[PDB]
Amino acid sequence: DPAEGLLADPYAVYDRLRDTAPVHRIAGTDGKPAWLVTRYDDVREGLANPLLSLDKKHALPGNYRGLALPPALDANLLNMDAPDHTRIRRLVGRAFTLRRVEQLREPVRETAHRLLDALGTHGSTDLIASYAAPLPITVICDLLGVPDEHRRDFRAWTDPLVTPDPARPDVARESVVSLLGFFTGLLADKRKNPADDLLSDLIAVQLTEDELMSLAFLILFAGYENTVHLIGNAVLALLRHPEQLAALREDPARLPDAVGEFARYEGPALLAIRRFPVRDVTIGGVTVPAGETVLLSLSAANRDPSRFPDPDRLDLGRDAAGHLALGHGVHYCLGAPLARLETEVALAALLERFPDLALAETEPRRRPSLRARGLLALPVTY
Ligand code: HEM
Repeated sequence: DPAEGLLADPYAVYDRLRDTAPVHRIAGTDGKPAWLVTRYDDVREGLANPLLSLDKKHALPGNYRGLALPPALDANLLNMDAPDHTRIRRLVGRAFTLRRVEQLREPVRETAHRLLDALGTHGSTDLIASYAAPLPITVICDLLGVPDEHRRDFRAWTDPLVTPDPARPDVARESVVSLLGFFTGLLADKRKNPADDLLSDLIAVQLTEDELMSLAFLILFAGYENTVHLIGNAVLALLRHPEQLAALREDPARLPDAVGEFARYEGPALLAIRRFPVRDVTIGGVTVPAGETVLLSLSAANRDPSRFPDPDRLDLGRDAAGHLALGHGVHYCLGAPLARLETEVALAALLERFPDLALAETEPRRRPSLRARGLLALPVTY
């Protein structure tokens, strides 16, 4: 198999695959067959190809499992095509305009500074547990309007569902149940007494109840793991590239423009959401049968030397315009401006506060995954 070693060395396998097998039939972790696509042109076109459906009603009967969810949560943007997708995305997109997100800038900054306050002046931390993880989940709580007194429960429910322990799935199942009950109650509360928050705004245009519920769940889960690991991956990348770290420490005004190249170089999503051809589709010379499972590799596309010369180099001078880390076409990340704001703010606050930031260890601690590029821990000194 040209894809041997994919779990251990994704980027090395992608280099082999683009040259030898750029649309390659693999076995996924559950052993169901899927098509892995590694070339930039094929991934970009695929993301925008309306014949590649996100709706699993288009999946070959018997061919696709995925995850186990109450059917209210099937009404979600990343299991949906036009016109349904077009309708819901328009309503919620109001929330994430460059200006509505920009107003969160001071509160995001306040949250990040309160997390670093807990580190003191010198010592050691796991930056994932102390900084990269809590920041995005606080921001999501503030955006949705999760009352402060519920946040300890909310965090305890959310953690287990971010990479569910595949040997002990009971905690992850009781987490989904708990959040459904929680969100049902919170929506009722806001319906009876509107507050200044996203869920109160979504209730107003109420959007079926299932659709509201699906937006609460998808904004939570799309908004959490990816943001944690864009931040974490960017810190590791900086601490591994001293000349780049120096460039940013010196001229912090460059951070916003550098976010693009962090995402191209070490974005958190190796793979897009699975897609299903609505009929037989040719992708880079390979006819993929209708209803089969297509995995477009965003990371493989972003490291394609035919689009990004010297792809394995972190270059804050690079034109990273056209990277696919936040997707492309009608499902382009709803959170993109808030993803950008959180990364800018987190990195600027950390660099300003900890001028002696260094890695504690010779080696990163990578989470083994076909779909996620992320760290189990990021031990640093300061
Ligand atoms: C506050 C943070 C975030 C929120 C609330 C958020 C929310 C969402 C939502 C709702 C979608 C689905 C849009 C649709 O189907 O119409 C989406 C898509 C996506 N997001 Fe985000 N996101 C965030 C951060 C990130 C980050 C940091 C990354 C990666 C760097 C990312 C990568 C993606 C990708 C690749 C897609 C498209 C998936 C596909 O087409 O298969 N997101 N996001």
